[PDB]
Amino acid sequence: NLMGKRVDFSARTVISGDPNLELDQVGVPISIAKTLSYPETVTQYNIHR
Amino acid sequence: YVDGEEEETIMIAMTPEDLQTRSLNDTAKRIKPEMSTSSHHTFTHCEIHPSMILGVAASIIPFPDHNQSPRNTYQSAMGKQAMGVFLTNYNVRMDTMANILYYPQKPLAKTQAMEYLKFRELPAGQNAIVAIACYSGYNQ
Amino acid sequence: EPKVNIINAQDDEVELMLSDVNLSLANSLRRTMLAEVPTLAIDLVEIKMNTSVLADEFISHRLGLIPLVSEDVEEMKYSRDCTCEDYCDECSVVLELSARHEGEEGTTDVYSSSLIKVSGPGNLNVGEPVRRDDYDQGILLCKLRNHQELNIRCIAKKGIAKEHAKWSPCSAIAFEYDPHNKLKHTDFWFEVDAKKEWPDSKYATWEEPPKPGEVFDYKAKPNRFYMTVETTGSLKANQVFSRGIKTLQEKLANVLFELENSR
Amino acid sequence: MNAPDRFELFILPDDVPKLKITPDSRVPNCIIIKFEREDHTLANLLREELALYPDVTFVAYKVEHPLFANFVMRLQTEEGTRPKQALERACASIINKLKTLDHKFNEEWNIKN
Amino acid sequence: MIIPVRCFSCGKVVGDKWDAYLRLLEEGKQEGDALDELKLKRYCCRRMVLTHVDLIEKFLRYNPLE
Amino acid sequence: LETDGINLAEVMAVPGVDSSRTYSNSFVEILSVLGIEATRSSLYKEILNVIAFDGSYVNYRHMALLVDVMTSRGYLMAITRHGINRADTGALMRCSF
Amino acid sequence: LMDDDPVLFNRQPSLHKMSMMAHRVKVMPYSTFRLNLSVTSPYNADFDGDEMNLHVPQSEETRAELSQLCAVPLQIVSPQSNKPVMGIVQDTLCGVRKMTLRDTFIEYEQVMNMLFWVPSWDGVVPQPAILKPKPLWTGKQLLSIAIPSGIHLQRTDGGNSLLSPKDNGMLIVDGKVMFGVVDKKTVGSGGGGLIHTVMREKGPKICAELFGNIQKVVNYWLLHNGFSIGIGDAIADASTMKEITHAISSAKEQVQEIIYKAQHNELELKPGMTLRESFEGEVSRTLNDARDSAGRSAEMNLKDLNNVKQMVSAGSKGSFINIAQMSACVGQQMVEGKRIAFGFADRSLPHFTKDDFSPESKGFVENSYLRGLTPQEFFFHAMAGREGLIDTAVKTAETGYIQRRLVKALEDIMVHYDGTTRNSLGDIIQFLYGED
Amino acid sequence: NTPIGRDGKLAKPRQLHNTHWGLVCPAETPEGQACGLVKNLSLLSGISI
Amino acid sequence: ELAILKEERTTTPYLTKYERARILGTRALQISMNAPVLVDIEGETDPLQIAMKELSQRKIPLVIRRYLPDGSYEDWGCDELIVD
Amino acid sequence: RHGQKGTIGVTYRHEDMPFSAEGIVPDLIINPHAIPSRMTVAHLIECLLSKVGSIRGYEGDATPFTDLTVDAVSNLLRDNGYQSRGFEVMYNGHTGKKLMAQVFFGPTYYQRLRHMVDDKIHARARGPVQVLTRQPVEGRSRDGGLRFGEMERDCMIAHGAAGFLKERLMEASDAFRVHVCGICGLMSVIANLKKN
Amino acid sequence: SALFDDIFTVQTVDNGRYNKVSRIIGISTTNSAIKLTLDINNEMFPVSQDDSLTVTLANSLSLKSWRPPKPTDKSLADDYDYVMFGTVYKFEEGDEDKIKVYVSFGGLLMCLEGGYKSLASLKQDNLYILIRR
RNA sequence: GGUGUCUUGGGUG
Ligand SMILES: [Mg+2]
Ligand SMILES: [Zn+2]
Ligand SMILES: [Zn+2]
Ligand SMILES: [Zn+2]
Repeated sequence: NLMGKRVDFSARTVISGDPNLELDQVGVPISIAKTLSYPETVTQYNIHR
Repeated sequence: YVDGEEEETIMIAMTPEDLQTRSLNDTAKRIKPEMSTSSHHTFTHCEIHPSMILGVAASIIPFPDHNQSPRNTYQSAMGKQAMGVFLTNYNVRMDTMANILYYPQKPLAKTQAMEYLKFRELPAGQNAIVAIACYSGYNQ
Repeated sequence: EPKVNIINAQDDEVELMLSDVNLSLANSLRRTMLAEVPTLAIDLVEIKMNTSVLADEFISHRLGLIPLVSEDVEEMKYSRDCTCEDYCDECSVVLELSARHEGEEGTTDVYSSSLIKVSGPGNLNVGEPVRRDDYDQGILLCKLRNHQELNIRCIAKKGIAKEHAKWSPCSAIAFEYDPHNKLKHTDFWFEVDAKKEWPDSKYATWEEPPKPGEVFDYKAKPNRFYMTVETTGSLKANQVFSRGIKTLQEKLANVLFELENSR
Repeated sequence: MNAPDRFELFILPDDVPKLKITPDSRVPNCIIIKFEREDHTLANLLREELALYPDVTFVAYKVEHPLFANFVMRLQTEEGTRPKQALERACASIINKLKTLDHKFNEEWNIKN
Repeated sequence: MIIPVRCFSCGKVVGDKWDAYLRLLEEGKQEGDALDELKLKRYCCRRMVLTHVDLIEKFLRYNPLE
Repeated sequence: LETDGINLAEVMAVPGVDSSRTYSNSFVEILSVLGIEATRSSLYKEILNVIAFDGSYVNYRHMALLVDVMTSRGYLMAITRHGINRADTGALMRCSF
Repeated sequence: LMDDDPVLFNRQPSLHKMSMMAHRVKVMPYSTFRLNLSVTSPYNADFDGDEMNLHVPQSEETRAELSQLCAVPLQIVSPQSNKPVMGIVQDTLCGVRKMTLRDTFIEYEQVMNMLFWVPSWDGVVPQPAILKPKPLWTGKQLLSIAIPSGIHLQRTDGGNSLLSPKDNGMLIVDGKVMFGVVDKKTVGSGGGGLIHTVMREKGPKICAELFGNIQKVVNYWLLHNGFSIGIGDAIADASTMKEITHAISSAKEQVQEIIYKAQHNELELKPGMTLRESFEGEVSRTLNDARDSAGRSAEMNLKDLNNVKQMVSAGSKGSFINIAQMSACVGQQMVEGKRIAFGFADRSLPHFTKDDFSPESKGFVENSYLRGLTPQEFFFHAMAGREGLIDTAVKTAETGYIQRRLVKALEDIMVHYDGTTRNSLGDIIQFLYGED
Repeated sequence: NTPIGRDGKLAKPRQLHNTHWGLVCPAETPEGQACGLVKNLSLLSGISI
Repeated sequence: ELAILKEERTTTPYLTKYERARILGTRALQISMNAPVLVDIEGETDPLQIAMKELSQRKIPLVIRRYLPDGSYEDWGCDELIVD
Repeated sequence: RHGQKGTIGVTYRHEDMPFSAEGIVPDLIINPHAIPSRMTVAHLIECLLSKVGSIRGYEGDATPFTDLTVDAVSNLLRDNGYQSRGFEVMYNGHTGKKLMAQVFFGPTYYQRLRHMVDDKIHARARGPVQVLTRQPVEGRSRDGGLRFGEMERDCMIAHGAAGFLKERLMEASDAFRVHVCGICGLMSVIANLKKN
Repeated sequence: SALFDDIFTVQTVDNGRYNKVSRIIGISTTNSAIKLTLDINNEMFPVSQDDSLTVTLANSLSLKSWRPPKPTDKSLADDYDYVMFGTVYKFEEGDEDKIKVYVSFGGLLMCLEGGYKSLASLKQDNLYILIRR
């Protein structure tokens, strides 16, 4: 519980190979992309988006 | 019948042809062993068939004598996880989980043991047409 | 300049040699006939009573895989382009299947011939399940015992093979060129001799084998293509070929339209 | 559960254009065309048609991902010719060739009947 | 379970040939000859019919429950 | 010469032997006979032999650090509880192991 | 979650720092993760069931930490053995070997497609190696398009001249390959190769893009070329079979002579070794060299069109032992370092007579995988494979314990701003890190 | 099932043995901690009553 | 007492990878909280890229305090450490 | 049935797949790099036998330790009008051009294993916690979280990412607030936040 | 407008290693001790032993993005049968009057010995090779 | 607005 613990904001699924991805790219399923989230502070450069 | 202890005292011929030494030259068929050290063999028993040493799961494998043994072990493990038709009354049973293949097919290459294992009556696979190619890089 | 030479022509298949066309054209035609020629297939099933051993979606998959006559399907509308909130009489064909076993011995087989066309945009010649003969029984669909019943109302719609294989008018389009490997597009694997170990093409006698004194030619391109279109009875072979050509024409016309009207 | 619809391969949305042209500034008189909702069937046909014109210097296409139904095509032409004009010329030529092919097939099929 | 309508590999209709195949096997013809006569020429279509196991006969033996 | 068993001090004395080059594969013996720096050298030699046996190559600095941690106190500190937990570090580190 | 977000990606067990790396997100359909295939080596992953975890940083500070410390391009070179850990693997390798052969030529249309496939192509079509009577490009030109400019590489393979009759070695001038088949020795993860050179001269970003450029070009070319393997690639002709069987018979005669010498008290002992242990060592030497010689014959029989030979020569899968075991002889089976023990009373199996020391009795498999093993040979090979499986299953726990103890022993050691290497107590372990 | 247990790294009882011929399958055994301890009867094996 | 005078600063003049990573993260977080931006923002809107732009022009108004193992420390402004 | 397991990487339609001159397209394309180092020769032999059996309309016998050989099977295959080693000339689906290499082609018996991706795919943003520890629960079925164990901590320490480690272990997990006595250092401080 | 004109007599041709590529050795007919080793495409320019090749080396074909040639334009290559483009990667100003030049024609290699007075002008960046007969 | 705990056995990586 202290040296290691279970954490939020994580995902897991089987991996596949993709010759058409860049080296530092990972393909993320849409369902996982929608289940996970990132909290983004509203600023005067991202308010419209 | 012989148990392990009695097996110590007997001399088993491997195949019914081994009971007599043959006098060949087939570049394809494997050389049945010379067995030259011993002048005259006095056999006491013969195997009914050497393939009977395998069990239920290993008997599905075609030509297991052309494989390295770890692959035979991996198949023995994986064939138990293969979707098929476990029973014909699966529709009147209520189990936690059940998987039934739509269109089970018997295998085109078959071992004699599967006649006794009912693998041709309740198959657990399908004969796909397979090419072996580096086609587009998505099969690496 | 393009030329066609039909070698065999029956209702289900046509075998023809195509010449004086680029290989890209022939392959585009093969792909279009396999994938983009519209047909009619059952796309929506409504179960009333299904007491057979088979599951509802098992039977639905089989019914979706039944070939239907699609001669007039081009005069029909895609169910996504009709103003009707629900498929109307003009963008869909409605079929009925009713089967029932009475008696306490024997098994009643449910065949595709038992499908009955009820509505559809008449008098268009679409919808009927394809029969080989007058006496054809069609495809096996299910089997029924005592008191087992099947009551199904299927909807058929217009689609192409890209969306789902059940809309493919073709089974296998055999396609080859250069039987003698004069162009050297392949390089034969061998153990002792590559000429003995490789079987001849079935169109080897249609072209002169290379002479031993001959040298390699670096100007020759592929020019003759031998292809055998087969159908499932939903469309005829000449209909499949002509509508594949027309579909390719209309795709090219769409491209031309977008180019001109983007100016 | 993550499988997209099988009709998004060919059905063009209303907010998605069929065709979009941008110029390649690196080399003179070149353009990059993105075809939406198409695949190798049109691409290879157009590419091998355009490759045989004298005034076309570069032509190529690719399908960057098999799971997305589009391709992108690079086409260059000589100074006088415009790549767009060569594209209509190629489309019209293939249309005429297909029409001739259909006519000859129909005549052959009628005689074979 | 029950004979597939189409051939998996190419899509030829094989679902209308199972009964003819059984009748051919009844009159003594061996499997290759029966598949030849039904005009199944590609080995994909042939293995569709040659490897089918008809399990619906076994499922139909349990009495209808209504 | 190679020999079964170990007696470094007495064999080193035997006349006819190069007394300045006799080596032992037991670095505890080296420590008892030759000191701690020779112990460090012997320890690195053994670890390099074990790793590079099969053609694997580990960069020098990592094994140098490992042998420097084991000989820093003046005596051989084993990589075990009995070695690690006799340090003067905090209680929470030792308990976490 | 959206495109280009940095996320930490991870596979267990996490044996080293390159098992957890930061990736940019690309959203895709289906429920499976997608990985470029060159990063499967540091993860030790493959695509037969494996699963990996994805962790999303929840602030801007952790995003910056991931993108500036854990990103994949930054981990190409490892400090474990100061060599790259990511290389070119599988088809991209085999395909580049086939594509950069001297007699590989490409026409204008495939050249144009391949050029357009390179993401970093500058839009200039290189002149063809042949201009008349027909423009043809060689595969070396198309691969040189992928390599960045300003790259020089030089390698000598068995003392080859600058004219390289075998096309071995390597010479790269200004990023262009002059000669040399490109295989594992050039684009593998070994040190001194092309990947290490581009990493050291151009940086991690350009080196990361090199993987993609080479992968795309070679994958397109191999898609339109093709590569396969069949049962015929493991079959040797009759003369090589005669050579192999003659070598095996010669080794059986040698073993019988050693047996006669041992039985008539004529064997020459070895230091620190018993007469029986000397006998066993000599027999094992003889039979191992027998298998190696038969394998050498089989390898020499293989043509340059043999697909197994192409895979081995590329260095992308398989080795000489694989060819030997598939085509010539499986050879001798070992259980716990020794030959097959007399598990029965004075014999290995009950189909042999007592005290039979011949190679067949104690686990020599004379056949190849193509020919098929006999039941006795099958059982002995099964015993050996079982030994391997037990070892694999049982040693991983000792190894994990050892690594845990090492980590706990060394966890508190850091390089400090004065250069020293100290533990948590502040005690000095080294006055300068690595002594350099 | 042989009840040796995983407490102990003795690889000897996990090993395929010469006397196993004809009695237990030489290939079918679980991977991991049950390797060699869980055995499977050969097709013609039989247990005395 | 523990601060070191600007003359006897004997640590490296180069921004390390960890210092660079943390400086960029902190500046990005600050800018995302509607802090003023010193560089001219032309095209980019991502706070991390803006922070990178500020870092390159030596215009990040932060200080790295490098603690030594004896507890003392040296102070270095971001604009005077050297960025590669 | 020869230890050759794998997952589907992609799917292609009928017109995109490579075809032989008879118009046959494969159901399945596996990679050649799985044969050499694994030495599953029985896989190839069984593909050849299955091809012959399907062409001649019977079932091949693959019982181990029989007198069957590859040469006899190849003789049969060549007598049936096919390349005796199971190679075929196939064409590229995208372009119709011949492939420069020939492809080992034929039927093989495959199995549908119980491991599907849709039974494994799991994501969690926030969810139920444990009663005792207040940490994410364990289990895909319970909408749990993934364990960031000790070796993951070792890898983050090697990377030097201290902030990420602190954020994993605190804000993505059981973060809490307590009040301590500045004098006695016990968490025995009674706090009434609404009364300050 | 050419850098090195000469006629060569082909001595040996060892196809051996390759199928579309053969390496040839030839001494100049007019000035012996001038050796030429060259890899050539068999299918584009087949060569037999003892044949006679007119070999030219030039730095240009005139009298940066390659485009297919028109019929209407003319170049130096119009009078030859086999034209290749290559990169000089080694100029061996070696022994007394042994001068070796190394050219890579996209991986097809060439070596040319001879006196300094013949190959002095062959010290270029890129070289064309042209062949007749 | 709040979907509980521990052991045994069989697998996947
Ligand atoms: Mg795996
Ligand atoms: Zn309507
Ligand atoms: Zn078929
Ligand atoms: Zn207090």
